[PDB]
Amino acid sequence: NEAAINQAIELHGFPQRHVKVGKEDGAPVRDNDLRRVRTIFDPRTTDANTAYFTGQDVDVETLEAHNFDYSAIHEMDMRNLTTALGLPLEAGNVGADGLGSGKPAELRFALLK
Amino acid sequence: ASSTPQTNVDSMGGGNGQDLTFEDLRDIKDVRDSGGQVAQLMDYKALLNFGEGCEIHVEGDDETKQLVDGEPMTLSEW
Ligand SMILES: [Mg+2]
Repeated sequence: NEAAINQAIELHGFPQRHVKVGKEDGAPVRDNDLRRVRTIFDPRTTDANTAYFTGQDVDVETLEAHNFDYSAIHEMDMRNLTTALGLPLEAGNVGADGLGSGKPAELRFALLK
Repeated sequence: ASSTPQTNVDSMGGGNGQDLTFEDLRDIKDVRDSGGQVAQLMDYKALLNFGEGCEIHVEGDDETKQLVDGEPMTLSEW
């Protein structure tokens, strides 16, 4: 699950630029044409305050960072592993509501001791 | 007013030992051996019931005092 989260963050945690070229139902654009457009829009050499000027038949679409709750997956994984190893949840740098207080706290720390 | 108890006790004689097979018993071991969350909870039950340790008492222990290994012990010491 840890490896899955790292790979998922790498692909989905960051938005990515999608330049679409040519008019819809218009003239087709070939690889050698896209090489020249790639040279103009290259993220390697772009900077924060670059601006773009185009004809109407160039679209700078984007892949959004597609939201997923990796924090909750980490909390679930850590809860699984700590409980399997007989440690309290708190040992894994993860916590839970109510369980940090009162008789709920007293029981789990009694079990540990 | 009974020496042998006169009330019967629902013995499953038609079941030969008992309804518990060794396979049922060994399946309890399979759950215990498996680790993960369910085995951990039943280990917590054992620790709550029996993990805080024990003390032996004898009522009137001092009156038991006797020379055992040629030296005094009460029954609680023994
Ligand atoms: Mg054509």
